Amino acid sequence: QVDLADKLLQVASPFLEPHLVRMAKRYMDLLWRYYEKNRSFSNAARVLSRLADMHTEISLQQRLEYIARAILSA
Amino acid sequence: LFKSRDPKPLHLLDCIHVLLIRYVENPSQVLNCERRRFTNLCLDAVCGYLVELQSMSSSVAVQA
Amino acid sequence: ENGEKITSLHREVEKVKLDQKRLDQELDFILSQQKELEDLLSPLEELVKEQSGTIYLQHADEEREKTYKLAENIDAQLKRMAQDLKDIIEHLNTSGAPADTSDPLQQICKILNAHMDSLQWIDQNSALLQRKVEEV
Amino acid sequence: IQRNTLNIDKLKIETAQELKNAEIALRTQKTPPGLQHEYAAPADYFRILVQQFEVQLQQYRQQIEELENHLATQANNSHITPQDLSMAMQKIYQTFVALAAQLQSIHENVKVLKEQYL
Amino acid sequence: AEKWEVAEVVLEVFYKLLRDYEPQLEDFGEEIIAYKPPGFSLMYHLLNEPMLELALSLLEEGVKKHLEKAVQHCLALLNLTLQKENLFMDLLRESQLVCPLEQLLQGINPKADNVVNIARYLYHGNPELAFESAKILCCIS
Amino acid sequence: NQTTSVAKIAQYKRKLMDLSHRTLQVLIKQEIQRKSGYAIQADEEQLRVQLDTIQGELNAPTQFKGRLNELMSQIRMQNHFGAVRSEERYYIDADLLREIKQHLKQQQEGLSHLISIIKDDLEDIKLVEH
Repeated sequence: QVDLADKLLQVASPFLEPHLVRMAKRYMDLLWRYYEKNRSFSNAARVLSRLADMHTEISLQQRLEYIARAILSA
Repeated sequence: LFKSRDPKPLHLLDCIHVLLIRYVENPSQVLNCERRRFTNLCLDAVCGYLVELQSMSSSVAVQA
Repeated sequence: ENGEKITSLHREVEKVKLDQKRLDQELDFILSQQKELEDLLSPLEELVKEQSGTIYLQHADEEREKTYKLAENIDAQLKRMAQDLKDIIEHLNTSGAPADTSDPLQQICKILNAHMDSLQWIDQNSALLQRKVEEV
Repeated sequence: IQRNTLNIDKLKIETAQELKNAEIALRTQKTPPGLQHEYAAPADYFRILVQQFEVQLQQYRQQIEELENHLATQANNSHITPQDLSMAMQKIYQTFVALAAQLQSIHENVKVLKEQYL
Repeated sequence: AEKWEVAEVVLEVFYKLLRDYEPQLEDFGEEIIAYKPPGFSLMYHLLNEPMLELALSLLEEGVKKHLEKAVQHCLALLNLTLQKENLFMDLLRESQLVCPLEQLLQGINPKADNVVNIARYLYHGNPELAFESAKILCCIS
Repeated sequence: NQTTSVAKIAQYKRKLMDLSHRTLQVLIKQEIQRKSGYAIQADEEQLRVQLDTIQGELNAPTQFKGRLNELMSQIRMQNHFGAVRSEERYYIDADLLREIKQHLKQQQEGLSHLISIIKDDLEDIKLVEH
């Protein structure tokens, strides 16, 4: 609510991972948070893919940026 | 296309003529004299080359 | 005039073979340190599944272990990353002149950079030493 | 061969620390077994690898930050040269020359101290 | 002949067991499931030095064609371990809970011949062996 | 012997690193099983402070994302572009590459002598440890 969300990336708490996961579907920020959150390439990519595929309006340019990012994680 | 067609294909002859000329200049490998004479026919410069040395042109050559 | 060269050729050749031999049998032995130090990290797989079995017949729980498990992954993780960084650098190097990689050109640019890097050291290891002298 | 000598001196040095952190490990826990204790090692060596790594991270960001300055360049990057090779080598034959300065520079400096000692 | 006869099946089971978990779900009744899979025990034993060593020598001594298969499995197995060594240490191990990792690396990274041999493998035309050999050095580095 | 013997050195080195990982992992588990005990703290937290720092440093944020793949996003685009510009240019100059073989050999020996002299300098220096 505070838009403290960036700070969220930092939080180590073991509780955090499930938090993001459950919330994952202005959730997009949560997801921008999530793929970024995942240091791991595989997990990150899977999210951006879903991000692109997702039904909330996101421009293709972004949809592609997601793919460009996701693909890079290849 | 050249040989296969029973016909005139003057056009094909010309273009192939242009192609060979285009190709030789591009790679240094093919380069030189037996060529200028060539004005496309079944007087394939490469064809003659293939008979003696071998069919092995080399790797694929692509336009830069 | 040539014969003499021949001489210090013979010389220095069998001292190269004194070399290699040696380095040869060296590599066996550094190699054997690797077969021993391995059998027996375990048979250290006794001594550690015993502790386990023993510890299990205890009250219960295990703890403050996770931190270490985190430490090793944490220490491990960057190792992951160095590889990736290596996997990048090579690609960058790869992107560089075509029609002939096998020429001398790149040969001279590689070797030369090797020289430049070595020169760098010599520089301030020297400057080190040069630096260092001040305390004296 | 020469080059091959430093390589073994590295493998030497290393199997030696690893034999051993492997030895702070068996036989420590060998005791345990009978009943003794070896351990706040680790704490030593664990914090030692940390310190170890601490710098390696800096090395990573140093290299990363070089890469992009380099790529960055590569972007500028894009045009003929024999003269330059020469221009390079006449410069290297200067660079080696000041470097030699310094090394004799130092070397003599050491020598001076060494003289003073006796 | 008998030696390879027994060794091969175990390697195959070994590999399967590693696959017998989906690590990507985490990377990209849970506690019980994690306890149950064989992957846990497999990793546990693999860390034991007679286990890793035996697997390693297979790589050292390479080449009937049958023997070659054993070699492929050896490499693939190690690659998988390296890939998810971290997962085991931090994800899996705590859930169930036995002992740590270090002995394996010194045997692999420091044994030189293994590294050299793998390097030699890249050239070999079995793609499985070569492709995987290439991967391992990457993980080790 | 030497050229294909590099194999043993490299293999040995990797084996070393894997054994180091196992060494560390065994070292670590001898400090969780005997050691709780639930004693453990003191020095431990300091270890732990260091480790905390390094770990989410890394994480997070910043680094990862941005950097690694502006670089990989990027690299590839430069790859695409470089190829063509290439095309041509037009041969080139390779050729004249043989030597400059040769003259680098001679710079290499000069540098190796300077490096070994600096190293000796500081010897003739720890001894300045006087």
